[PDB]
Amino acid sequence: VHSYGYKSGTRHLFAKKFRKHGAPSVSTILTNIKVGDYVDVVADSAVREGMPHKYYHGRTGIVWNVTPRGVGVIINKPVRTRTLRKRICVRFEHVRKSRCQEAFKAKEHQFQAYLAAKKAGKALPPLKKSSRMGGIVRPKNVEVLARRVADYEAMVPY
Amino acid sequence: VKVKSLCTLQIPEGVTVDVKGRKVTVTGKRGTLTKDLTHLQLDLRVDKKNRTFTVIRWFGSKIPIACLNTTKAHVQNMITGVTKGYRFKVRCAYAHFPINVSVDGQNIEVRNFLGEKRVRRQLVPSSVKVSQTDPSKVKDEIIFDGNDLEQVSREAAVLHQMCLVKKKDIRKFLDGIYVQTKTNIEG
Amino acid sequence: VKPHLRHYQVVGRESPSEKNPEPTVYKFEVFAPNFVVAKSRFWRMMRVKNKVKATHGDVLSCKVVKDAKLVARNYLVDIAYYSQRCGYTRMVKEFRDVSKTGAVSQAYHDLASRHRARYHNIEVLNVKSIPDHEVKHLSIAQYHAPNLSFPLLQRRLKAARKDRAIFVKKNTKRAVVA
RNA sequence: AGCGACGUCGCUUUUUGAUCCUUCGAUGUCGGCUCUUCCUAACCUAGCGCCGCAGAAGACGCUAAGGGUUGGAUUGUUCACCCACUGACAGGGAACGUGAGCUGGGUUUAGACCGUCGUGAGACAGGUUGGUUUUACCCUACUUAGCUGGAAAUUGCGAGAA
RNA sequence: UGCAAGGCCGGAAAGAAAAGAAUUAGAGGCACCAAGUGGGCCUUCUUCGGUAAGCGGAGCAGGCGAUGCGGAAUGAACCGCUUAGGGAUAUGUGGCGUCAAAACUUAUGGGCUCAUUCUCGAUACGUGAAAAGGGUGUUGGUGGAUAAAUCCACCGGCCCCGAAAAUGGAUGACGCUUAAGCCCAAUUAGUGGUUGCCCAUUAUUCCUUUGGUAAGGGCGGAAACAAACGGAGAAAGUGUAGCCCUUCCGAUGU
RNA sequence: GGCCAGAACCAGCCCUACUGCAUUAUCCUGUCGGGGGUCAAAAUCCGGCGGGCAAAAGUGCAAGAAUUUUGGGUCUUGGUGAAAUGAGCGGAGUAUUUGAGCUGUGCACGGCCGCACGCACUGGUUUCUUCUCCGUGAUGCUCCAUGUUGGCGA
Repeated sequence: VHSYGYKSGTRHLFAKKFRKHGAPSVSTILTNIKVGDYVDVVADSAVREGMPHKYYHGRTGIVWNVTPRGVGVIINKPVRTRTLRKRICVRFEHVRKSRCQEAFKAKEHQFQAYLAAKKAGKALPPLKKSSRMGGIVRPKNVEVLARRVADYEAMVPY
Repeated sequence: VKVKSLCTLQIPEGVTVDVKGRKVTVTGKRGTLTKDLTHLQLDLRVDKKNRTFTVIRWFGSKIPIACLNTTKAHVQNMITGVTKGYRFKVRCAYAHFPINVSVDGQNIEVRNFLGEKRVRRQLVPSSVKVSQTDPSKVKDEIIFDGNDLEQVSREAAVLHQMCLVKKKDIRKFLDGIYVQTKTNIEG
Repeated sequence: VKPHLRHYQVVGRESPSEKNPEPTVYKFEVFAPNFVVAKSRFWRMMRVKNKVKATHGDVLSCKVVKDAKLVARNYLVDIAYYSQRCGYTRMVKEFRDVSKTGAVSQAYHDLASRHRARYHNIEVLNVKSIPDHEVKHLSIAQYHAPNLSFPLLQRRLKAARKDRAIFVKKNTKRAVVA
């Protein structure tokens, strides 16, 4: 980076992948964003206006303001001794709802559905056990490890 | 690293090969000889009634083994010396200036070599005998008799080197004193 | 003294998984001073030859294999080793010795002496005691000649550690300073 | 023999660079003279190998630095050139050895002249003539010159005879 | 009575199961006032300009600066280590022929090596010295071939030639060659497994000091008690000759 | 005697000696075929078939109470009982941990039976093995004060 411009470092970060070129698909226009929701900021390059800065590409935060064509996101940018909490304004083409929170909110459902399942039983599925615990092994086939005379002429090709 | 290497002789009769330390005294029909082999490491054995001399190197590598077969060579030469003898016939080759040699009993001089007058002169030890073949028979020969070949072959060379031609081209100026033949005294 | 390398049989496999249940349980022989050094050089051949790695693998047992009663034998040890000059030379040599370990550990000392290779670049391909008539090398072929006898020449006789005696009186055994 | 292109591998620190580590409350900054010593990549001297070495003269190489290595014209010169001798007139280092050792021709001041440049004062790594070279009695070194203890190297009485 | 928002009121809450399914010398957070510094330099790895540099310029880190101490003979920075005043035992890096503590030169361990005037070799970092190319020196190996064993090609190890500088001089010195050298390996040696030995301002532990983000206890005088022919203290406390006691951690510094 | 020496005992600390459980088979030992060599054999070596314990291994783990009438050291700690908390000191008695054989259901193993090398549950044997039990608050808040043997000290 010689010139320290606005979008000074990027012929790759902002390039579209090979044979993925195109303008943004419908499915990302028909997503809707509620305030408080987590989001990935990934800048699409086929929409000029509204891009996030080079730093924010690839981060996640909590949407806060929602405007007709815009959004806004709260992202943690570490600075000298501290993390400022930055508010950026993006055109939502660059925004995708994050799956980050997901496996947790699925752990919470599979607890409650578990709990209402014990309430009056029906019992419950069995608890899987460790693979690291003991056992006798009954080998179906057994072979020998050795270094072969032939193994060396394979490592000098040609 | 072989454990044992052998080298053996066959000793003729009239010969007694003696060993105590590493030292060899062989006594033939004429004179005796000796060699001090203490600088080697070998097991020296003389078997009488099998009439043989054997050399053994235990646990040697290629370097000590080489010594093992040069002792047989020195002991063979102490034998053939003390019975048959060694006689080297030495000549004088000259293109122009005749080499004038004269022998007092142990003393040798060489005069008019290449027309020089520096009177090259040698003294031959008492254990080697010097003489000139008398001139109308063959030319310039000088004869070195002796028991010990190690010693006799020295003077034949010592007298050869006095007559080296110093500066002028050697493959052209061939004047020297050379060895014709190397033969035993009697046998 | 005794050899410095134990002789281990290491048996191990990949941990079973839905992709590969019942892995194939390889067996392996190493000469190594410890069983962690034997267990390490096992998972070396496992990822090198079999692509299985120690974090994905299991070890079934590390036990040593004991050596037969002592007799003089002729062992055939075939060893490779890595250099970067020559790039994996391979060797076959014989050794007089009383046990597999005593021969193989003697082969590590010769590679380290003559060829300067140090135990980690070396891998032993095989070892066996061979009958007598197959000894090719005249240097070891000489020890099975019957009636073999040699004296002890150029010895160095160290007295008992208690008797060392710095200054010993000449032509006598009496110790002036011990 | 003696050479050896196209390539290629090194050494040396007697060239010039590159860098700027030491010295700006100061390491006297060119050359000659004098004097000693060291290095060897050997010019002569000693011994030797080899040659397209017949001899004479010489080429190339080996051990070897004990010894030797000049008189001048011109130049401030180092460098360079020519004259002459010689067995030879080898290449160098030592703070580019050597200024409280000298010398002061050069550079590097103040005076002055010319050329070119500048409107001008003035500049020029261009030319020219003239321009102060200070101190040792201290310590060590070195060269000579005296006095004088001392073996448990002053003591222990601690004792060893070429 | 769908979706946005601020609430309110109920619901449940392994307070986060099982599956390898976390750990912590984890008190979080806020504020005021102010010093010095704003010439740095070195190193593993990445790295640009340069033929290169003990050169110039950066990245992630660690150091010296500011810091010794033990070790590499010596060295800012390498190696080990992190410093209150002492003792013991044990060790790290590095070592055990003398200098010089430890093998009074250990083993009842295997090989290899001879090097004639800068004198073979022998502490990483440290080109703080060597290359291409050579060697019927010696010691191994691979491939092929002819048959009493031998021959051809190639590849290693150590050693030798290649290898020339100016004061006398440097494995640190002496010296070493059945190494006191190089590779590998061991611990009183197929005799029983299982820690040879020496040295740190380190580790462990004991005593003494001092400071805590210090922790805890006692402090309503229990009673008795003259000399003559068991004594003395006991303070409601930041700091003292510390109110007394027991305990725990730290302790170097421009 | 507040000085200098030794020697005993006590707590703590350090050190040293003293050993068991598993494991072995690419092994042990017969024998028969080879095969090999030698004057002739045997051995090294391959295979088959029996039997098995090299009884010891430089195998993996180790807990084995060092006054429990006898290991050393402490001039590296403090003491001479001025609260000795002790398996150790005192008092009076003969306890249940292991190892051996086995119970029943269970597990575990082999392709319901057979196995079970002796795992888990009740918990049988006493042949070996070993000590077991219960005793002192401070009415002491703190510090200091109590040996033995000689040398020197009148």
